[PDB]
Amino acid sequence: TAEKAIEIWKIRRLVKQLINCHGNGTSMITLIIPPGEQISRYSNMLAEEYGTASNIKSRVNRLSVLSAITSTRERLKLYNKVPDNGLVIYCGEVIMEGNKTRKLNIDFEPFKPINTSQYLCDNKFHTEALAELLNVKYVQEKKLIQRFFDEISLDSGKYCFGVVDTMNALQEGAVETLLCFADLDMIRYITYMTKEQEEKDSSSMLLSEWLAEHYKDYGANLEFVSDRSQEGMQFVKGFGGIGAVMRYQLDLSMLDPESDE
Amino acid sequence: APFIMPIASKYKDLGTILEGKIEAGSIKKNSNVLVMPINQTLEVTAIYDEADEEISSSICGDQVRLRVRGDDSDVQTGYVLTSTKNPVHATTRFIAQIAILELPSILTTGYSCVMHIHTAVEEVSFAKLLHKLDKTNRKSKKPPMFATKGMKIIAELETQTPVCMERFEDYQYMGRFTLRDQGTTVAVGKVVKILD
Repeated sequence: TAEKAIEIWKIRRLVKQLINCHGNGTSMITLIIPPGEQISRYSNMLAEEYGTASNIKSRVNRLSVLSAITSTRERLKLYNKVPDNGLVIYCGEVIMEGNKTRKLNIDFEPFKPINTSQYLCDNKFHTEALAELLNVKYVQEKKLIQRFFDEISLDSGKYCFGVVDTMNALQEGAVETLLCFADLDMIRYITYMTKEQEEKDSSSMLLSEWLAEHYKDYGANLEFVSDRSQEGMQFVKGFGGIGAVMRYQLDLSMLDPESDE
Repeated sequence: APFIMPIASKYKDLGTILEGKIEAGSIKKNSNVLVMPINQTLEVTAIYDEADEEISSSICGDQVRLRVRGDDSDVQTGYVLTSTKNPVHATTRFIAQIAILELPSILTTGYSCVMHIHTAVEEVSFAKLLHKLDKTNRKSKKPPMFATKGMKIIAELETQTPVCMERFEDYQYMGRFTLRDQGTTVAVGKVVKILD
């Protein structure tokens, strides 16, 4: 539940971007290999699909499927055993802004995709499979945000609430629990910003993602919350979607008014 | 004095029947009413009082059933029949005094819930808390970080879709509303300014 849900978080981010992107002409390889299997079986299966795929008559499409099956196969070959229970591969080139595509090939070991074997070559990625790696979840979420609200109903002075403030509190000394909004719209170039970048004339990660990888080096304790609950929506639209319950009052310095200059 | 009748019920039956209680103004047989907020125009071709008898016209305070003519596929219970000269106001943003009642934790900007203004019922969320109030209803000059049980406060509220309403100062009924975290009634309040 602890650092487990933190992973489910990332899976949810992935599935979200896969079904988001679309390619033309059935050329998107999705491949899921359950544990206990041998790689060689699927390897020289794609090999067959390669022969089969060679009857298409759609030069532009055929050629596409060929290079996708190939791109998968010799990626799959890189593994020597279906790693401790699970292997997932999404592959193919997907349309992009500016009209220039970008061949995409993800492969990763999940957390026991029990019995779920699957090959598919559609014009989109099939994430239904992944769905198994995903209100007990909401009650904890609501319970957590309320724990945070108490620090406001009590004025205690343990909490923040704010990007520049929560980051500083984390940066400085300690925060007990970091509350972050799943779909937080924040990029970490250190100066933080949202999608207010088309106007400004300002390594380059998503704050959301950077926290998921470094929070450990700070004491917390990180929880991703969704704006499903009433609490969530509050926590998001009312408190920037990012905050923390500290232990112990700080003075939030660096920096702005007080000034004075 | 504009006509105002919040549609409480709507049903078909060889003709549409909108029924409500006239809250202001009057309506005559063969007149044109406006359905707010959708700005649909309808013709009124009959008025029937509680005795099920037709009448030539109803003043306000009357409980009537109206038989209307015209496209109404969009007319829903909660909308308001009004005159095409001074149609009742409708908006998605408004400011309002709010007495917080049973509200089991806190209340801050992101707070969303169900608002029942008149015949209507609608999803509402707080936009901003503007002031707090004490005993002699005073205007705290710092906006409240949050709100709590039994606390007077004045905030800004947003709705997904337009709802007809009026300043409590102008039409008490069109201005009162209660709020429900629809477990229970968390607050009551009155509209103090329609934001366009």
